[PDB]
Amino acid sequence: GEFLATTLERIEKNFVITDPRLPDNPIIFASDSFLQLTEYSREEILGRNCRFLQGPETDRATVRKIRDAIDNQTEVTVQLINYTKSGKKFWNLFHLQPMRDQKGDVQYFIGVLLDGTEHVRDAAEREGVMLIKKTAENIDEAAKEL
Ligand SMILES: Cc1cc2nc3c(=O)[nH]c(=O)nc-3n(C[C@H](O)[C@H](O)[C@H](O)COP(=O)(O)O)c2cc1C
Ligand SMILES: [Cl-]
Repeated sequence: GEFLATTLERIEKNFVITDPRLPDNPIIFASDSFLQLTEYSREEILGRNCRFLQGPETDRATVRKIRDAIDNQTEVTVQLINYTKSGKKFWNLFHLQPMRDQKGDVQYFIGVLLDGTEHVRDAAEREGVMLIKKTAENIDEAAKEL
């Protein structure tokens, strides 16, 4: 397909990297697992804001939590319903955080997705957050010199 996966994009997790410094803070890198999850080609989502994953059952208060984290340049972890290309709904245990350069300025946003079948709580929530935070920290290491 168009836009061969970079080594970063073959990391075995669902994530995207956006560039705020571009119009509507769009996706510039998307992992192979993210494309498998969402059913989009890479060429179908590069240069688009991630909000295309939202649909009728997505809680809009939760979306605004993500908006406010981006605006305040800070992390957030939320759960929300997202939609594939085929309209299959999935729960997304989602973690955002900024990636900072050597001056401390936000250079990218990293978003890590753990797709599930229900809203999770208690142990499943804790283990999911452990996994997506750990993942975000390796992507912050990978993405640092892009
Ligand atoms: C790095 C990054 C990844 C994102 N990943 C998702 C995602 O997986 N699912 C989603 O519903 N929104 C995701 N978003 C949130 C939307 O892109 C957008 O910020 C949100 O819809 C709020 O902005 P809006 O009110 O203009 O839509 C992501 C945003 C960024 C910056
Ligand atoms: Cl939430």
